[PDB]
Amino acid sequence: MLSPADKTNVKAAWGKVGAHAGEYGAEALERMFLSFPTTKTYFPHFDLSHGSAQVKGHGKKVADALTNAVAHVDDMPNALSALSDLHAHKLRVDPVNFKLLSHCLLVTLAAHLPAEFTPAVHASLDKFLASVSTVLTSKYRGVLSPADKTNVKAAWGKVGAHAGEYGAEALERMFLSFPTTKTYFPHFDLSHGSAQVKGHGKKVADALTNAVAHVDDMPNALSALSDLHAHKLRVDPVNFKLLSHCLLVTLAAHLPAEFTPAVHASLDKFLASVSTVLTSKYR
Amino acid sequence: MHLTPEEKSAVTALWGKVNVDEVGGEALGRLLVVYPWTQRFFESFGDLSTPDAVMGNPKVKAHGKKVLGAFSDGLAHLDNLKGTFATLSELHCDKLHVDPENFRLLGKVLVCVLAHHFGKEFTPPVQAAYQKVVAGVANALAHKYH
Amino acid sequence: MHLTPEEKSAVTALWGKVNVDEVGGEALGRLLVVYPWTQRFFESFGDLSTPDAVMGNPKVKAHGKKVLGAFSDGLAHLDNLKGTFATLSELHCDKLHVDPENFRLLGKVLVCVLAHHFGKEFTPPVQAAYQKVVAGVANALAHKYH
Ligand code: HEM
Ligand code: HEM
Ligand code: HEM
Ligand code: HEM
Ligand SMILES: [C-]#N
Ligand SMILES: [C-]#N
Ligand SMILES: [C-]#N
Ligand SMILES: [C-]#N
Repeated sequence: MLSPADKTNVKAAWGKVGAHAGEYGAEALERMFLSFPTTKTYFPHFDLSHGSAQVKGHGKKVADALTNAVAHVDDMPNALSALSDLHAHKLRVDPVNFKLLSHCLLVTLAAHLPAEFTPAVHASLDKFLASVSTVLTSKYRGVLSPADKTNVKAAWGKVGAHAGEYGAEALERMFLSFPTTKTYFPHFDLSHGSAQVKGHGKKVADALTNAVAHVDDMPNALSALSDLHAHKLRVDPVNFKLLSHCLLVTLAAHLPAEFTPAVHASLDKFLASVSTVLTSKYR
Repeated sequence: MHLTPEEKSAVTALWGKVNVDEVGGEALGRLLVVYPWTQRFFESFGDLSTPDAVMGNPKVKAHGKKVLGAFSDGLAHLDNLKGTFATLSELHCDKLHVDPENFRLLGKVLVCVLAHHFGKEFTPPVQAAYQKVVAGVANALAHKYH
Repeated sequence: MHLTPEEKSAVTALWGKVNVDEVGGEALGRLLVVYPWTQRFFESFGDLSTPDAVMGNPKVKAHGKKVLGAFSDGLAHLDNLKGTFATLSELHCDKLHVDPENFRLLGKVLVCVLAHHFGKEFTPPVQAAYQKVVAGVANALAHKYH
């Protein structure tokens, strides 16, 4: 993830911020509340008026956390554990808002470090902030509990030799429903019932069968598959939630009595995990 | 929004078989059972521990129908959901404080219900016309935010 | 997108102090340096191995004036971004094969560049006006995808 060169660029830039960390934090928050108002729903109790006293306070606490992160850059997850339980478990903040804050943090830094905001430093800072987010967004809906393990098997098993058949139907439902995904298969004949989609559809379900078989160690199992997507192709992460929704609709259209709320929830948790495995190497 | 006469006839066609009531609670209960955190908004109901607690809880059902109703209403004014969901959009922002990014979870849960209760009938081209409809409704609900 | 008149007035006022040839080159150098995977689309530009090379690369600079030239147009026709970015939408979809999720990456880098050049003058309200602009531009440019 972060390279030694990256660590160095961070430490230096944050070093230059210095005693202003406190005020830059209140500014990033204000900019955010102003550019992305939907974020305000997480602070219904605060006084978000300009120059507010409550905002000056939280900004400093947010700043102290980045200093903690910058100071323990080698073990981010450790030093930020409590901060993670809070945003994930207590607060329940959707991961998409971390991208909005980080953004307003970089904008603040850029406007205050004229000489320092080089493209190289801009790049190293954007990765750090993305790491901090991943860490505070880690322990959300996670872990395949033993009950899910059963569900995924008690359901995938009930697919059988109709796996390649369903994986092809998942792909078509995605291409039709979400047209932008075709930007990854431009040379294919994405037409209904094509041999490309069918020949490809069986591979997806074969890798999914394998993921179920190795449900407790997908990270090893899918290693070369994650390299393909995250590195050789660079598929945008959000696309994976599209392929996942479509597999659920297909699965649910073919195995109804078996698609109970309990079964549903577990397949959603499994597919969410598969996606993350193929995601990882992206940054 | 932009619906082709064909998909503006396919959507309404299949909805004419939708039991808004039972489907209203099938969708809402799953939201509560599939994306647990959303439960912090509905304690007003009661016991939401087990999926059996959820689907059986009568508050969830009762509310689920009030929701699939506004949805049906949005379907009568398919090309102006901003005006039909304006009030509700003010309610969810000011009173309820819901990050609009949740509106999308109900969208994918409802579609799955349509797939479950129609299987074969809920063909790929139908799904598509539906994806468009829920997205249009989500953007209407998130419209009055500020 | 809906910007107020004073927001419209602020955006344009500031755009006037902008040196398109200068900012366009830097906005694009940053995209390729900060989101290095997007350079997969610019293999023909030459050497893009070091940040020093990217920013100094002649093709990168030339392409940026074009990019920001399109932008000033979008700003010059703010009440119709779709009719201005239609050719461009069709091109990025059909000819180039760009996932529209990458559009937001460019807008992000533009805001950071404007902030870097304007510093203090790039106030929060002024950033908000601009956030509306780039979200509108990316939306119009992602319209002819099919
Ligand atoms: C780079 C990511 C972030 C960092 C480093 C961060 C840091 C912090 C810190 C240090 C606190 C103080 C917690 C305490 O004193 O117990 C906190 C609280 C909180 N954060 Fe974050 N946070 C981040 C992103 C977010 C986002 C994106 C949201 C939602 C927009 C959010 C919402 C909140 C809320 C609602 C509180 C508590 C407010 C209260 O005291 O009632 N945080 N955060
Ligand atoms: C549920 C997650 C997914 C799984 C398990 C999966 C699995 C696979 C597998 C097994 C291959 C075949 C490897 C090969 O021999 O080329 C592959 C290739 C590929 N995947 Fe995925 N994939 C998933 C999601 C996605 C998504 C969402 C996209 C983009 C819409 C994507 C785009 C591609 C492309 C473009 C290729 C290469 C096709 C080619 O060889 O021309 N994948 N995928
Ligand atoms: C996206 C589709 C949605 C629509 C159209 C919708 C519709 C409704 C309707 C019609 C009501 C009843 C309001 C009345 O009394 O007149 C309501 C209430 C409510 N909605 Fe939504 N809603 C949606 C999504 C959500 C989501 C995703 C959440 C939160 C995760 C949410 C949370 C609430 C809450 C907390 C209430 C209050 C119920 C109570 O009194 O306890 N809604 N909604
Ligand atoms: C954010 C809005 C965007 C605008 C305003 C924009 C604008 C433009 C313009 C003006 C051209 C025309 C060049 C010509 O016809 O001679 C172009 C070409 C192109 N754009 Fe974009 N673009 C956008 C986003 C993207 C993004 C994010 C990518 C993907 C990383 C991208 C990749 C390309 C490529 C590779 C070309 C072809 C360049 C060539 O001729 O080699 N664009 N774009
Ligand atoms: C953090 N707010
Ligand atoms: C890969 N689909
Ligand atoms: C209302 N859900
Ligand atoms: C486009 N650059």
